[PDB]
Amino acid sequence: ADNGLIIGIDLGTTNSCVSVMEGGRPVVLENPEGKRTTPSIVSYKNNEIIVGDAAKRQMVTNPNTIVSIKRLMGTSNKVKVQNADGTTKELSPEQVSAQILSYLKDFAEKKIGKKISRAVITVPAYFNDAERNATKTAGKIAGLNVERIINEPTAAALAYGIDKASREMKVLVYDLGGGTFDVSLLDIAEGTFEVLATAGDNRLGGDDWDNKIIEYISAYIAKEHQGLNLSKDKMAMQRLKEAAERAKIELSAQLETIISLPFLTVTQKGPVNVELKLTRAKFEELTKPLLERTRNPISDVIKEAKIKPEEINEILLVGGSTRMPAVQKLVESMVPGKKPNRSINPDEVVAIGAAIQGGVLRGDLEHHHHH
Ligand SMILES: Nc1ncnc2c1ncn2[C@@H]1O[C@H](COP(=O)(O)OP(=O)(O)O)[C@@H](O)[C@H]1O
Ligand SMILES: [Mg+2]
Repeated sequence: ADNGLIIGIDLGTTNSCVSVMEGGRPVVLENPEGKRTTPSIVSYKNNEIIVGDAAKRQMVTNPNTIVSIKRLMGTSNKVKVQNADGTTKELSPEQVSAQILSYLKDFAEKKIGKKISRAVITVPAYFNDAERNATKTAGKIAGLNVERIINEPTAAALAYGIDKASREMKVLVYDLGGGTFDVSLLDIAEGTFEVLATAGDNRLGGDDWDNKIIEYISAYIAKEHQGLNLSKDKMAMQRLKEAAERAKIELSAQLETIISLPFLTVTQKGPVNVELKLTRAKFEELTKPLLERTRNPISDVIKEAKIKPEEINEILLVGGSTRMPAVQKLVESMVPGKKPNRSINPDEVVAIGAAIQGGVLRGDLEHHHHH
């Protein structure tokens, strides 16, 4: 009743993910579109509210589609959407976040076959009391008793079982998501976590790598066409965003990718088309400034914690963007001798950790199997 399942939720800037403990193993639950992560995006059409993939498909084209709401959590800023009758609805960050949490809860209940009323939700380590409390409030609005707020790098460490280490460990977490870059140095001793230092940039993420591909496509276009004003064509812009992210993702697995955009826009001489082969080497050249900006935050946490690099016992790669080969190579170069951990899907690892934390809070060793 009050002692039922405690689901784990990663409420991310770009994507969200829900996991639950099942027979002593964390399981990641698929949304109704069959996907293990859900875009953190919400569309409003009066009281019809759409969350996730369907909303992402209109993020450029629909003025009542809300993105990056996490950035406002803990402030008294509002976002505005327009009702059918022309009046304006003001929404708090808590209210919009709550729609994402409600979507996850609803599909999780149908998968599990039970009502759910308890959760652990993750936040960035730098969140203050107001930012944490905003996240608790979003949970409450969605019908979830938020049993604990835990830090994202700590959740990742729980997923890997590092709290069960026999010796004291220093752990470097390099977390490159869609919008933000977080480096954390954790001390794990006696099954408890201490954040020794944090660094990074909350305006650097995978979106920036996409945007460099968009900038490149715009250059290719400019070799044949001037005076397009491409930004005013919202369909063109939505297609460019989708094509860039797709191309980037393919280049994590392959050495080349083809960007194909027939009838992208029109000029007085007919259609503008794109057919462009992008190699991994060219992609890496274009995005080198972005990659290099991730380097100094690693040495920042080493400096602040007053450790030598050899004192780092384990490295965790978190965030979808760490699937990029050049990102993995950079991290290896900064902690010589150590093989980074990426065996747990880096887009799911935070939610998995939250689900483990939920199991522990609920109790019952048959249920969490924490040894
Ligand atoms: N295979 C891949 N290669 C490169 N980038 C990827 C890959 N898979 C996901 N990404 C990127 O990861 C970013 C999202 O990170 P994620 O950790 O899932 O969310 P959040 O930023 O909300 O924590 C996006 O920029 C996405 O394109
Ligand atoms: Mg994240």
